[PDB]
Amino acid sequence: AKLETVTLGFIGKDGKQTLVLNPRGVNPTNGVASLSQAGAVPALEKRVTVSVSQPNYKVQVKIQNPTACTANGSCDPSVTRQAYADVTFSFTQYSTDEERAFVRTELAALLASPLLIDAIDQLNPA
Amino acid sequence: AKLETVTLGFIGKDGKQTLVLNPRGVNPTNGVASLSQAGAVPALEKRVTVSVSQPKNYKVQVKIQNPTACTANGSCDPSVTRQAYADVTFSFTQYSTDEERAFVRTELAALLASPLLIDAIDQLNPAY
Amino acid sequence: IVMSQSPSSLAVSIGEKVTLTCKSSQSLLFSSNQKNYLAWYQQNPGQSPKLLIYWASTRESGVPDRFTGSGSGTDFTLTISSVKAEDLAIYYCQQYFRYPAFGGGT
Amino acid sequence: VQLQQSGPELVKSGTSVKLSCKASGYSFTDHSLHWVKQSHGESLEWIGYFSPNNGGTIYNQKFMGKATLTVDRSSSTAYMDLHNLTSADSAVYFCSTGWDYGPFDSWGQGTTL
Repeated sequence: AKLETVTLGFIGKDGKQTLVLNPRGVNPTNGVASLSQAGAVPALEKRVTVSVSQPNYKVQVKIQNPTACTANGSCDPSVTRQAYADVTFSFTQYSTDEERAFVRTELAALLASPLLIDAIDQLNPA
Repeated sequence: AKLETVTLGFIGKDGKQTLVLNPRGVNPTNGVASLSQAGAVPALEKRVTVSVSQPKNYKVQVKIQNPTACTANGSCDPSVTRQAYADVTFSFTQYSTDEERAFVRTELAALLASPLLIDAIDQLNPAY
Repeated sequence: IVMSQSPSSLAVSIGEKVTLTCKSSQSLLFSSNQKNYLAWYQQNPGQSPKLLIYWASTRESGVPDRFTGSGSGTDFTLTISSVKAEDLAIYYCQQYFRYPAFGGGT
Repeated sequence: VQLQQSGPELVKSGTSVKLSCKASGYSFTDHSLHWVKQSHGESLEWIGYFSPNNGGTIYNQKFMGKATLTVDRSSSTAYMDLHNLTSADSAVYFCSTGWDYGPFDSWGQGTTL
């Protein structure tokens, strides 16, 4: 599927912050695809890079989410720190459709369980 | 919070299956809490491992791992042949707020149901 | 788990926004993530019934978008985008976790 | 997927009756086979199911005495027995399949008693 403007709704604690992002090129050196939003800045925008591989298929999804800050005595803003996210899938050649779909959906749903949201939001073990 | 019997609903290609998984201990060596499904055979059961560390910056790791049973010829005990993995890591920093972390979590969760990752994973056709 | 349904039969005439209400005796948020555990079945008087809506808000392939359901903790609705020529007959509500149970009629 | 139910019977007295469900299009590896009884009119009740991952011997209450379940994996079909029958054999018994805890999707045609 060619890249299309991906829109997401009900994101965050409030479940109200919508996020719209569009493709911003395909790197030919390593075959990754990029997505970002237009924040009128070269840097301070959430970005998402997705890429599959070709042989032990490997699928990688990376998220960069930086913040902004008003630097002391600076006309321009500067990035202070950024949250990362990395996701890796490592199916094998004889993998079926149903098994891969199961892995994907399980990872997606488990990410909204009370256990894992408590693990991420308050940063505490189990 | 403490470990509990977690029942994930709305799972599968057709979106009708669901799986109940329960805790199976915590490894004291590195604090990797483990959850598993009651599959009646220890080597043929789905596994999830979640672990958050301590600092300069934090690290949250989630490893999903599930095998597929295969009936070997000439033997009655099934053996594990195909092994699907899944890795997730988050690397927030000390001074980060909590709303930002929730933003990251929910964004990655919703990205995995978008019509992009469906074709990215189910058919493995690269985004182009 | 016992299930209760709307009064036995409505007075559906034509093209109206009839909504069937099902109220549960206990919260149906068994799943860890916030997904209910109800299903809706239609049963023509002649043949075997069919599944319409499951997870209380999601359709299944082969049913027009006219049907829709709204979920809550213990009280649920089946709203239909008006009635058409053949959408009649008994409509069943089911919780289907652990111990299943049906109940009610039209 | 598709399952088939075989034959209506009209025997009298509560000695024993064999109702068989010819399952096809899947295997008992993961799916569960239910035995919902429609009774007559409304209020169709659930009887039991056979899940290899849940035990396969789960019965609804007030029915344990007059219901038995057995399934063979060679022919991929299921069949149950009724120990006694006076008026609870009012009407059709249904056979249905589905995932472990999922809903009931595909049902075969029914046979009445």
